[PDB]
Amino acid sequence: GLFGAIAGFIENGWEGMIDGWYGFRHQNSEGTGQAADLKSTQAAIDQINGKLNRVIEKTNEKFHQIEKEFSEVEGRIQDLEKYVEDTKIDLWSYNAELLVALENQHTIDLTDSEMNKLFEKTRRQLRENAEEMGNGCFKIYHKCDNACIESIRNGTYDHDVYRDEALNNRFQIKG
Amino acid sequence: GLFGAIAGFIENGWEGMIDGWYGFRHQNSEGTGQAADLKSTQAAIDQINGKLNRVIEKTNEKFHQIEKEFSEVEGRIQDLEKYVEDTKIDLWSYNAELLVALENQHTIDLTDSEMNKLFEKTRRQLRENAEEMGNGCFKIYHKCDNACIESIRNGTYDHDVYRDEALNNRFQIKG
Amino acid sequence: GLFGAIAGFIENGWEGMIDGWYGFRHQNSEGTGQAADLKSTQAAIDQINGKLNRVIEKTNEKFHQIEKEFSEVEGRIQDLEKYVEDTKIDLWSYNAELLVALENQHTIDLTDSEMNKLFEKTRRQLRENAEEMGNGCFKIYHKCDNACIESIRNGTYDHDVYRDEALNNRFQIKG
Amino acid sequence: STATLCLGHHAVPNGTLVKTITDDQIEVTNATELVQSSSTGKICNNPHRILDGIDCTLIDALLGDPHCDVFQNETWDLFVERSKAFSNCYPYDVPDYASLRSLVASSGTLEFITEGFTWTGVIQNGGSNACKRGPGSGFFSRLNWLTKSGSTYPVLNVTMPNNDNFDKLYIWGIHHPSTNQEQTSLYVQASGRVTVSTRRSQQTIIPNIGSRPWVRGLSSRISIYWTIVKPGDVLVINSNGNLIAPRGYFKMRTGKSSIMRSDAPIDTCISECITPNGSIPNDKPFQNVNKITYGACPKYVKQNTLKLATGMRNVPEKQT
Amino acid sequence: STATLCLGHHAVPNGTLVKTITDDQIEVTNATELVQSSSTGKICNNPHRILDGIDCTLIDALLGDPHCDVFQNETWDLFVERSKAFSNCYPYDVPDYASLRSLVASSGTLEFITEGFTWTGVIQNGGSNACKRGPGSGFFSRLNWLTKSGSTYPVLNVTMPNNDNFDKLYIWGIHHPSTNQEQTSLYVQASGRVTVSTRRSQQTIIPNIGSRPWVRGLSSRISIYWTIVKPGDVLVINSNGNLIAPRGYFKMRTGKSSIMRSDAPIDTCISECITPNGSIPNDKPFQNVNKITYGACPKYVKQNTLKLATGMRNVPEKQT
Amino acid sequence: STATLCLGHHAVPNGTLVKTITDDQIEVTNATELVQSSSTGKICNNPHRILDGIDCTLIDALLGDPHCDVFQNETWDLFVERSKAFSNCYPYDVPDYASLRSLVASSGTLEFITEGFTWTGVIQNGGSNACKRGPGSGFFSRLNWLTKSGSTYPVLNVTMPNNDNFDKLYIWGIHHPSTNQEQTSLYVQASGRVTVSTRRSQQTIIPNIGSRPWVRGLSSRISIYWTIVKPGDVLVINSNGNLIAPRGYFKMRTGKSSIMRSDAPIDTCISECITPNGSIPNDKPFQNVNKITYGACPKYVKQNTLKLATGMRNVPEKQT
Ligand SMILES: *[C@@H]1O[C@H](CO)[C@@H](O[C@@H]2O[C@H](CO)[C@@H](O[C@@H]3O[C@H](CO)[C@@H](O)[C@H](O)[C@@H]3O)[C@H](O)[C@H]2NC(C)=O)[C@H](O)[C@H]1NC(C)=O
Ligand SMILES: *[C@@H]1O[C@H](CO)[C@@H](O[C@@H]2O[C@H](CO)[C@@H](O[C@@H]3O[C@H](CO)[C@@H](O)[C@H](O)[C@@H]3O)[C@H](O)[C@H]2NC(C)=O)[C@H](O)[C@H]1NC(C)=O
Ligand SMILES: *[C@@H]1O[C@H](CO)[C@@H](O[C@@H]2O[C@H](CO)[C@@H](O[C@@H]3O[C@H](CO)[C@@H](O)[C@H](O)[C@@H]3O)[C@H](O)[C@H]2NC(C)=O)[C@H](O)[C@H]1NC(C)=O
Ligand SMILES: *[C@@H]1O[C@H](CO)[C@@H](O)[C@H](O)[C@H]1NC(C)=O
Ligand SMILES: *[C@@H]1O[C@H](CO)[C@@H](O)[C@H](O)[C@H]1NC(C)=O
Ligand SMILES: *[C@@H]1O[C@H](CO)[C@@H](O)[C@H](O)[C@H]1NC(C)=O
Ligand SMILES: *[C@@H]1O[C@H](CO)[C@@H](O)[C@H](O)[C@H]1NC(C)=O
Ligand SMILES: *[C@@H]1O[C@H](CO)[C@@H](O)[C@H](O)[C@H]1NC(C)=O
Ligand SMILES: *[C@@H]1O[C@H](CO)[C@@H](O)[C@H](O)[C@H]1NC(C)=O
Ligand SMILES: *[C@@H]1O[C@H](CO)[C@@H](O)[C@H](O)[C@H]1NC(C)=O
Ligand SMILES: *[C@@H]1O[C@H](CO)[C@@H](O)[C@H](O)[C@H]1NC(C)=O
Ligand SMILES: *[C@@H]1O[C@H](CO)[C@@H](O)[C@H](O)[C@H]1NC(C)=O
Repeated sequence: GLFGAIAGFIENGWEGMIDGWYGFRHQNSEGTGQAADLKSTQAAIDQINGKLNRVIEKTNEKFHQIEKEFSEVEGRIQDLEKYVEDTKIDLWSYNAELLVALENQHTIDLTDSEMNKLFEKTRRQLRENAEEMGNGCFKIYHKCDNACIESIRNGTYDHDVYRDEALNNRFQIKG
Repeated sequence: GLFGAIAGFIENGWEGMIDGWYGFRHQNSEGTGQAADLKSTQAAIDQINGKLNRVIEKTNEKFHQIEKEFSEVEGRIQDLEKYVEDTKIDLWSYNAELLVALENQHTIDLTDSEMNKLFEKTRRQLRENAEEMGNGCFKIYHKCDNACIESIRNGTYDHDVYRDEALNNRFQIKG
Repeated sequence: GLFGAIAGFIENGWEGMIDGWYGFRHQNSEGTGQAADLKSTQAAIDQINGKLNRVIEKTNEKFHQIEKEFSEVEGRIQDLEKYVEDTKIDLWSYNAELLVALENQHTIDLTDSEMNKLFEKTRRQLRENAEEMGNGCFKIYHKCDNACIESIRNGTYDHDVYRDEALNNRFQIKG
Repeated sequence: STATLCLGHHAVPNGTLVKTITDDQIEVTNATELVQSSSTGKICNNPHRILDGIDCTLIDALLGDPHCDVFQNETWDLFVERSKAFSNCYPYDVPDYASLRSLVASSGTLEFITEGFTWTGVIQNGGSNACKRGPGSGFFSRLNWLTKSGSTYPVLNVTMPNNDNFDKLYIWGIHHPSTNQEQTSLYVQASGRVTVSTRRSQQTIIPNIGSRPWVRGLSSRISIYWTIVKPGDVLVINSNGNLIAPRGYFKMRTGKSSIMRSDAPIDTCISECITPNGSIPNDKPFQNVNKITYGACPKYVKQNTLKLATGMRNVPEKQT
Repeated sequence: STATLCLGHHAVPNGTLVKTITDDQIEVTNATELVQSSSTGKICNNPHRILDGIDCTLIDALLGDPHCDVFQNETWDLFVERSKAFSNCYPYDVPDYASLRSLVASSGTLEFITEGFTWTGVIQNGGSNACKRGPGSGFFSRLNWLTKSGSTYPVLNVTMPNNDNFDKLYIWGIHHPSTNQEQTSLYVQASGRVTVSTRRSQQTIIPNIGSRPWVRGLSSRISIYWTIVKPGDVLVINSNGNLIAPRGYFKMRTGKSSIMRSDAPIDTCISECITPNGSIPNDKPFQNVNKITYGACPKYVKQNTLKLATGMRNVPEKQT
Repeated sequence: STATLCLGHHAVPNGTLVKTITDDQIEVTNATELVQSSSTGKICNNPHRILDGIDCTLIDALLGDPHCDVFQNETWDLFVERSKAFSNCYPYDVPDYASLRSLVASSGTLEFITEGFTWTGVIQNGGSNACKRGPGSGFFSRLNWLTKSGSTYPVLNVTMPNNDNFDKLYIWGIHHPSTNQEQTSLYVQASGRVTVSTRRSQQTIIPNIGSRPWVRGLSSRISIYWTIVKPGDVLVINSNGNLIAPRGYFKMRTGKSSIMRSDAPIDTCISECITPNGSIPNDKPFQNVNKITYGACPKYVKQNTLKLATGMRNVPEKQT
């Protein structure tokens, strides 16, 4: 997609994550874990639902029309009757094809966008306490246990609380 | 939108800003202030105008056509005459609806994009002299009075002039 | 475009670069040079080719249709025959115009996106060893000869190898 | 002393391929079909009033072919013509059959009101063994075959005013004898003529004598015509021979009624959409069952499948 | 020692809702209407040459119904037929009325050139009290009613060559008497006939005797026909009775002319677009006023409103 | 001690302007044309079987106008009518010419099977100096002009069953004499009549006497009609005068055949797409050559150019 997150800097997806579309996987002092982010999941889902509801909306009713099959050869009027319907079918077939292509391109870009917005949002919470590895992962330069991880996940992470530990680890240790 | 700036990391808009579409609000040694950025405003406006001019362009002239209302029941030819117009009206109604939907989605993404491009441009000017707060605001780690602020706004900000003061404030004070 | 790279933070293009669509230009201890990035070039090219193949695909065959030119004035049936074709021509002309406009807008945004994804990918490789100048260029804070440059280009750059030299140069020299 | 936090998204072992602007096939986590391509094979009797014509065409039921007597005064939303339908009355033709069938199918009713026409000087209720009604000869129930009373067939000149607030549809015809002997035997005049008119319209038909191929023992024919009389107008019938007189008028209505050719069974169920193949659901925006539809139906497209991505790009895991 | 710089965008207290790909209603700062849904209720006489038919249909003005004499030789871009129009001449019908009306409306002119036809052996200029011109009996101005001169109605055989560089439209007709007595009284022959032909076309019409309903005191009728003669071709009229002869031809033109049914007032103003409802501006690409239009008009759509966002997503302030 | 690495993209000295959603003209590195706007000016004889009508219209080749005898039994995918085509046989007209031309063009074959009709009591093979075949008088090859045998023209009543598994197309006509003297001289009866029917259809035509303009020395005419007989049906011809009898039937086919009006040369080449202007390639999705096409063709659009960007936005270098 346009953002290069899904099938981009993020190598592959996670099979088995059933609680959401987007999420986190961590490795800390206490071990590893995975969790779905509900807000981003819901955003992508609502957009896809909104998109789907516009498309599968209001079939229009037609009752008496023109004949479309003929048993006898007639000439002029019949040629016209057939041309009219064929012309109509070609234009709607074109509409259906283009519609699906646009929509799908958009769906893929939109979901790629939501992956990116979640990544960026997380980046901004961490401030100078983490560095980006280039694969969708952050190296958090300070001891961050499960409650710390959950505070990042729930958006209540206070970078200040850990700034000094992180900075010393980041810009030092060797130099 | 796709970029997550408007109605995204930027909480809400500013009512009463009449000088532009995008802008800055600052708080410094001398106080507070707000100013419109004309370049980004103009970019969004020109794209919307270009989009509007393609749509409200060239109505085509039709003179003698087919009859569309009938006082008597006729059968075959009349059914065809009606089917033709109904078919035409459905296809144009579809065109009008899809056109508006695409365009609007695009307009919202494009304006969201311009908010983001202005944000990024500003980020790049500041270099290591500021940190991003995650809400569309930057914390500029050095005394920056109104002339300093205007130099950022007019794009003549020289990060070098303040680098050493900023770095000491950023990576120190406590550690 | 939506990303603001091409005709955005990147001032202008490079004429004469024939080996690719996107690339690098460097200035190091050993001098200057330019090189095409094949991966990003190929990505943009494949998308444009895929887009082109859907458009220039399957012309449909029509054989006997309706008459479209008349030598005598007839009235009712002839008016209908003409209205039908004119209606058809207007709808296809509309389709052709909209198709081209959408596609072109998309092509420009997609190529702008690939410029940005290459920029971001490069940013992530460099970690704390470089700073962004705001013009598509990075200042690499450590001696980086041609092999070093090629390792960045081929994606085998190990930021660790140079971290300490870079950090000292970045966050010091003056303070 | 440090931690790693990775952002990611889900994947499924098997995704669905969809078309995009730049891709003919690209795998996504989920998709949904937009083209309806199957039918039940049966026509649901709900919600539209379906009328099975059985072995009667709408025209034979309108004229009153003895075997279609069961449809007298019927109404419908959709009259269904079966391919097994056949005629079993006097051999006839309807110049501009498609229009007559269309306007009647569209009106949606066979309600007939008998009117007191007086055919003075002629013998009425003629019949034929080509159109038996029970044991002996009959004729279409809605038409009156007039023949000569003795030595003369007079110049019939009748009128019937439309004093109602609706349009009356009158069906009538003309007899084409196979020989002049038959012509004079029945009508006396060597050449008949029928002129039917209102204040705005007028139609004059001259019979055509000649042998046609044998149908139900007959080589002669009847040609059917129609006249719609608007409120306040008056119907006038003038003829000195060959008139196959009307017995009254059919009430005309405007609405959603139509006619369809289909041999599909009628089942008890509910479905907004009907095609000759049978009913089809209308939850999907497009369909590829039949271009001929009735009701709230998906639009007909040439494609048999069009998947709409309802998920992100599917990128399954590494493997080890 | 530090400063804060926030980036932002504007908002309005009240935005407009618009539809998008993923949203039925989303608030934006500004939008613009694309569907024209109102009319002035009047038809602007500029820039198209509007011709009000008043109480004349284009056909009555073409035939020369005495009360439509004022339209003789008129031209128009748009002829406007009022519902109040009525006929007040000899009762007639035009087999294929829609085509005649169409081709004349489209030609855009009623310019008539009288030609010197010679009708030898007949009494010309017949009239009727059904078509009074002033005090006494008249007839359509562009037609010549020929009756018998004494004891015989001869076989009329006239010719008129098209020596011009344009197409000539000839309007003529045939008289359908109500009785044979009337037929012989006027035409002598018990059966008349009219054959009109050029080198490429040919038409033969036989009158139909019979009583039709009374119109303006008459039960007889006239049926109108037409023949277009191309440059270099020749018109030949052959008849031994019932001919309602032409007095010349109408000049034919090709252009932007048309005809519209509307009871809307004609006002002095300027407007490219006309609908039966009245003129409408064409600044918007679509319109929902009427599917019937003339001129540079917005396209007709079923929607009555389609807003195009001309601003960003509206996100108003916090509140405190 | 430091290095600079700049990211960038290419540019060309001269790009192409393209339209976008927000731009009427924007420069890109490369673009490709989607509208085909030129023709070769010649029609390729491959891959469609092209049949040049030369100076024969499809109808004259069907009737058997002596100069079109070369097309007897021809077949084609596309019959090409040249503007130089002319008729040189008995003057005639085909009521509903467009339909006859259409259905024959569409069938794609002129294969004629002669059938053994017996016309008892008449003299066959009549000819005219208006339709010379070689030195003397001739007539259309597929029609049989019957005249009276002595003092009487009998009531012809023939039949021809369709015992095949295909549809037979029968072309026949009626003679319109210019005077009654001619009528009785040829047909004895003061008034002829032709009734052609199958079990389902029936047509009765009465000749129209009268002088028409002179064509090839004649003022009389022939009007052409047709009857399609389906397998198992039977053709019956009944007439006591004026019959221009059929000599057999044309085989009917269903397929991709058609007809086109064009004066473009036929060249030896290969091209899926044909327009009256000549063949055009179909590599592009749209074309602006002619709305009239045959084969695998680009869709007709009003635009003469529509460029698809196949490159990025072109941003050339600084200059110093
Ligand atoms: C004019 O020619 C037509 C066509 O050939 C003649 O029609 C034929 O007429 C005979 C009776 O005269 C029909 O025969 C009947 O056949 C049925 C069915 O097999 C049989 O059950 C009856 O007992 C009788 O024999 C014959 O079917 C019919 N053929 C067709 C094709 O219609 C007609 O008789 C001729 N008319 C005159 C006045 O000469
Ligand atoms: C054939 O039948 C028609 C239809 O019934 C007859 O038409 C009627 O003819 C009478 C005159 O003979 C018309 O009477 C006139 O009525 C007007 C209007 O009220 C009045 O002002 C006159 O003084 C006169 O009384 C009558 O209106 C008319 N009816 C219709 C419906 O047209 C016709 O007379 C019959 N023809 C023959 C030869 O029997
Ligand atoms: C009825 O009126 C028509 C139309 O005026 C008459 O047609 C004309 O008939 C004469 C012969 O009687 C034609 O003359 C011929 O002209 C050719 C060509 O110049 C010449 O080569 C012959 O030697 C001969 O003179 C004349 O062309 C023709 N005019 C038209 C327009 O068709 C017709 O004769 C009249 N019929 C009767 C029975 O009075
Ligand atoms: C976020 O996580 C912390 C630590 O696990 C927890 O105490 C807090 O309640 C959470 N905040 C919210 C809003 O859920
Ligand atoms: C930018 O701001 C500075 C300080 O206020 C001012 O002196 C300078 O002229 C401005 N530059 C431009 C290009 O307007
Ligand atoms: C990348 O560049 C280095 C240094 O020039 C070179 O040794 C190495 O082989 C390259 N790696 C790849 C994968 O090409
Ligand atoms: C048909 O319906 C009409 C209207 O109710 C009525 O006059 C007539 O008696 C009915 N006839 C039959 C056979 O049901
Ligand atoms: C529907 O019927 C048509 C012909 O009546 C047939 O060609 C088509 O295959 C049928 N489609 C289905 C889904 O039954
Ligand atoms: C109608 O116009 C033509 C052409 O100028 C002319 O011959 C004729 O005299 C005019 N007649 C009337 C009544 O104006
Ligand atoms: C225009 O006229 C039509 C019928 O003539 C009517 O249904 C419609 O409401 C009118 N629309 C307006 C805007 O007047
Ligand atoms: C025309 O083709 C048919 C079918 O082969 C054959 O009967 C007939 O002899 C052919 N006639 C000519 C003139 O080729
Ligand atoms: C094709 O022919 C039409 C008329 O036959 C002409 O108007 C048009 O200019 C021609 N186009 C080309 C490309 O020759």
